[PDB]
Amino acid sequence: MTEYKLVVVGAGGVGKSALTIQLIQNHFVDEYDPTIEDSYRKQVVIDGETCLLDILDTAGIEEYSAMRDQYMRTGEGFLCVFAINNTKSFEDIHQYREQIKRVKDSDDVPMVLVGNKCDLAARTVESRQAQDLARSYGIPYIETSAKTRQGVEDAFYTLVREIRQH
Ligand SMILES: Nc1nc2c(ncn2[C@@H]2O[C@H](COP(=O)(O)OP(=O)(O)NP(=O)(O)O)[C@@H](O)[C@H]2O)c(=O)[nH]1
Ligand SMILES: [Ca+2]
Ligand SMILES: [Mg+2]
Ligand SMILES: [Mg+2]
Repeated sequence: MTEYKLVVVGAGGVGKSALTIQLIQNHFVDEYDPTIEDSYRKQVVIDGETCLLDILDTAGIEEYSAMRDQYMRTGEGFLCVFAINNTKSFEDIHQYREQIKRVKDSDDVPMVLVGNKCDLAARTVESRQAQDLARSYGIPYIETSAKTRQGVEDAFYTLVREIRQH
């Protein structure tokens, strides 16, 4: 059926893998095992449409980001993730957007800004600050928690809906 290729990017430790695993496997990964390049595939119904989700979980740690560019190149939509208790990861978003622009050779790529770990209280990135960044990119801002599942389905499904507007 219809297939959507999603790519999750962002700094190391922000929760990219936890978000994907929570979405696909319905459980929270408590430990931190750095990712190289992993992919998941699941058939789901989104807004009445039976579709196949191909999700690429990329490395956030530089030393592990070998041919990251090559893997991202096939992506149709990207989830740019930062953690609300990690200001540096938020500032790093700019760099990921530029990378996506390169790999896709386009300035109009489907994207969604995600503020993960919203279950934690050590917030240093206020919602408003992220809303402003997203607005400048012309994309949605959504907060999530791979731990409680809050906003997880909404983030991925919203990305699909952004791809459909492309
Ligand atoms: N409290 C809380 N912890 C989270 C959340 N998402 C991820 N974590 C925790 O953050 C740590 C790193 O998460 P992980 O998903 O591995 O991060 P990553 O972005 O995939 N790292 P890497 O880029 O190296 O592959 C883990 O200990 C994980 O449990 C969340 O929403 N809430
Ligand atoms: Ca381990
Ligand atoms: Mg990971
Ligand atoms: Mg501040």
